[PDB]
Amino acid sequence: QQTTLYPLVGRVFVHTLEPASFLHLPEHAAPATIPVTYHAHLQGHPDLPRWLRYTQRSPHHPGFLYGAATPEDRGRQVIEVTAYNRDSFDTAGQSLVLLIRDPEGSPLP
Amino acid sequence: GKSLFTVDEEEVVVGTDRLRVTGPEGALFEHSVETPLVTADPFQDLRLESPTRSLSMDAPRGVHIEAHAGEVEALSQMDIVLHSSDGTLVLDAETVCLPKLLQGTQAASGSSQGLYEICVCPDGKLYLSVAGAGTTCQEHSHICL
Amino acid sequence: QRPELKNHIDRVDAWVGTYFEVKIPSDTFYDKEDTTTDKLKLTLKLREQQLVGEKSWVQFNSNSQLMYGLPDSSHVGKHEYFMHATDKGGLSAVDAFEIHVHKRPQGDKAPARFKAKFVGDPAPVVNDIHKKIALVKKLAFAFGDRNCSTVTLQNITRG
Amino acid sequence: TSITSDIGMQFFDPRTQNILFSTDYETHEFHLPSGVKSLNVQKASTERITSNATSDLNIKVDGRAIVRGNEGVFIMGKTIEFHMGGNMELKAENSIILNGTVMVSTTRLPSSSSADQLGGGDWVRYKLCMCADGTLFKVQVTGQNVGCQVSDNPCGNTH
Amino acid sequence: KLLFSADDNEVVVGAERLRVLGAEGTVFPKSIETPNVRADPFKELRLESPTRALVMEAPKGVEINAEAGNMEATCRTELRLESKDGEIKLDAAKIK
Ligand SMILES: *[C@@H]1O[C@H](CO)[C@@H](O[C@@H]2O[C@H](CO)[C@@H](O[C@@H]3O[C@H](CO)[C@@H](O)[C@H](O)[C@@H]3O)[C@H](O)[C@H]2NC(C)=O)[C@H](O)[C@H]1NC(C)=O
Ligand SMILES: *[C@@H]1O[C@H](CO)[C@@H](O[C@@H]2O[C@H](CO)[C@@H](O[C@@H]3O[C@H](CO)[C@@H](O)[C@H](O)[C@@H]3O)[C@H](O)[C@H]2NC(C)=O)[C@H](O)[C@H]1NC(C)=O
Ligand SMILES: *[C@@H]1O[C@H](CO)[C@@H](O[C@@H]2O[C@H](CO)[C@@H](O[C@@H]3O[C@H](CO)[C@@H](O)[C@H](O)[C@@H]3O)[C@H](O)[C@H]2NC(C)=O)[C@H](O)[C@H]1NC(C)=O
Ligand SMILES: *[C@@H]1O[C@H](CO)[C@@H](O[C@@H]2O[C@H](CO)[C@@H](O[C@@H]3O[C@H](CO)[C@@H](O)[C@H](O)[C@@H]3O)[C@H](O)[C@H]2NC(C)=O)[C@H](O)[C@H]1NC(C)=O
Ligand SMILES: *[C@@H]1O[C@H](CO)[C@@H](O)[C@H](O)[C@H]1NC(C)=O
Repeated sequence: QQTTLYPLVGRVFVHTLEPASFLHLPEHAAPATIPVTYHAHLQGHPDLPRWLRYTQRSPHHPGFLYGAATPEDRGRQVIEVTAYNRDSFDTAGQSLVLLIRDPEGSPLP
Repeated sequence: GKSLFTVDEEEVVVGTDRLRVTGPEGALFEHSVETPLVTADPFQDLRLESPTRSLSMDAPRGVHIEAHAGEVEALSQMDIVLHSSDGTLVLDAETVCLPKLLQGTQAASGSSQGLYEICVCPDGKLYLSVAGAGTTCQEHSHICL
Repeated sequence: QRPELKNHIDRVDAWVGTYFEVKIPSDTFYDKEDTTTDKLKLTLKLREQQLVGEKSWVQFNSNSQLMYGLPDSSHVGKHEYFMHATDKGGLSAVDAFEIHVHKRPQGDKAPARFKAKFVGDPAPVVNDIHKKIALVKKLAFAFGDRNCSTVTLQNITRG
Repeated sequence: TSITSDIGMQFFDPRTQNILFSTDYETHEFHLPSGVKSLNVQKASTERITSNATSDLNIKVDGRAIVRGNEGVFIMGKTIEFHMGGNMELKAENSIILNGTVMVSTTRLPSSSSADQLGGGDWVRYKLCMCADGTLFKVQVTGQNVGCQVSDNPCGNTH
Repeated sequence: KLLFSADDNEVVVGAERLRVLGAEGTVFPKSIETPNVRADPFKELRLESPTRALVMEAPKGVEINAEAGNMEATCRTELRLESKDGEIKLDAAKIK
């Protein structure tokens, strides 16, 4: 399972994360009850690059991957992310594909 | 002709399998470190100190602390929580020592309610029965199966 | 209720022969019954909950809620201490902190070197950290200075 | 191919006039080379140790492992084992908490058979009893019909 | 004092300190042999596996010490305290 996103240099990028399709094991009845954390890193690396970071208020709340693309990180980027359920101990490896490209239109001085 | 150590304007290639830095100051790894193994030189202790913050040990498949020829020492200045959420707790030892229990005085009068006694199922399951003048474990053998 | 903690003390930067003094922040600890650090008893302790000795190079006054000290080169490097916050409810919240003591950065190449010989044995003066801090603040006042840390004693010899 | 001097080895590519390698460490900072399999450094400041998504971390050591949590340790896992050779020591200051549906090794723990006709008759032995607030307490047994009812509660009055 | 060597096994650099840049981390495919792992000041220490098991061994003893904290042994299947020929004790004023 992979998903391709299209970030651009200059503005923020944020990814809301839902355990419904991110996790290979479906959460039936009320899905908001189950607490799941997420650990995202560069493929073959322990941590995200400087421009990108990750936060989570509570395990019973969705996490957030967010950051501003840099002109020095332009091109193809690979994110290996693991959905660590705080309860179910279920590993859900996932790949995200990022294409950092130049912004289109007038700049914002 | 096997390369062993090379430098250039591009990188610094080390073709060997070890890189020892003898400086007494040590390393400074500005973020997390990926490895399948951490150890020390033979006949040398290893301390994992957290001198100013807390520490965690997390494994989705499980953690197995081993001292096959030694002992596990676990003293804490505060409360210790053996929090099995909904699972079991098997305690496999020849001897269990509980020298720091509060001493109770048997009397006909009851200080309050909620008093119980500890009862053992034949398979090792532990439960409680209502405290009385005599034993009540034998009267409450429904849970044992 | 038991008091709670929000902010820690990361580390304390000190230098040999230099007097340091730190006042605890007012938001260091919280309690539902007190809500302020100043209205709550604060103590400093060692690893096994022993207080600082009178002769120790770092002391701390509870009424002034102020820690202070002056280290020596035999105590260069790391050290650990605990801050204990006890309320009127008899319950203690704990924070830990680490202190780094460094050598004097100027070292040996100082453009000035003041030297003086006094009267009387230097054994009680060296053995007493109170005498040492009194001497440092007295030089600071002799220059009229406020920050007594501007003095760095480098060496005392019995004569 | 030995070399010897006061300062040491040097090398700089003349097409950049940048010292690509030197051995006067105080001047030029050392950097980690590429392609390194292992490194044996005598002191490490590591924020986090983690494996990759395939195999298991192994904190293996011929020496002793002393992990110390200044603000506390939290072990999270599915199957959590403690295989010690000798005794296992669990010491606390305030209290211990064993929260869960506890089992026990019945075969491993000895059981007192009734073949002997009161060999420990009228002997000072204590029975474990359950307080209302989870606390446990031992009551000395005098006769065959000593229960867990107490008047002077060591659990404290159930406030 | 030896300040550099590079022979058939390994390369020793006698630098006073080893200082790596980069916030993305690093990868050491074989091992790290460090006598003392210390946390960064004002920073946590974390010993975790992303998806797999963690095994740690010390034949001459393990001291887990919380000099002011708790031992939150949070499991879900088994908190096995298996001693070969020793014993278990719970040194605390109260037992819950
Ligand atoms: C958005 O805000 C974040 C957070 O302030 C910015 O990230 C920060 O970027 C600066 C410079 O790019 C980083 O400073 C660098 O720190 C390293 C040490 O890690 C140091 O060696 C360098 O010399 C430099 O000082 C800073 O670490 C970094 N912080 C984080 C949390 O990533 C980001 O640049 C901002 N982006 C935009 C478009 O405004
Ligand atoms: C080390 O020697 C320096 C001398 O350079 C001492 O610093 C000096 O401290 C005095 C205060 O007692 C400063 O006097 C200044 O007077 C002007 C007059 O207008 C006023 O504007 C200032 O606010 C201040 O009162 C003096 O400038 C200052 N010298 C400096 C900054 O170069 C220092 O106290 C000595 N430290 C010791 C002996 O530990
Ligand atoms: C600062 O004061 C100290 C102590 O008064 C001075 O250090 C002392 O230096 C003398 C001269 O070498 C040492 O005497 C001899 O030292 C050797 C070892 O170096 C020892 O084997 C001999 O038995 C004899 O003691 C003395 O030990 C040493 N004291 C120490 C190190 O505590 C120092 O010279 C003074 N510095 C300045 C700038 O005034
Ligand atoms: C994730 O970590 C595991 C555990 O270290 C890695 O598996 C191991 O990778 C190393 C280096 O790639 C292998 O070493 C070499 O393997 C070849 C054949 O596989 C062998 O002929 C050489 O003599 C040498 O031993 C090691 O065998 C391998 N072990 C296992 C059980 O797979 C894995 O490569 C890591 N993956 C990533 C993406 O980092
Ligand atoms: C006193 O000296 C210290 C140097 O340690 C400096 O930080 C402080 O600002 C000085 N005091 C004043 C009032 O400038």
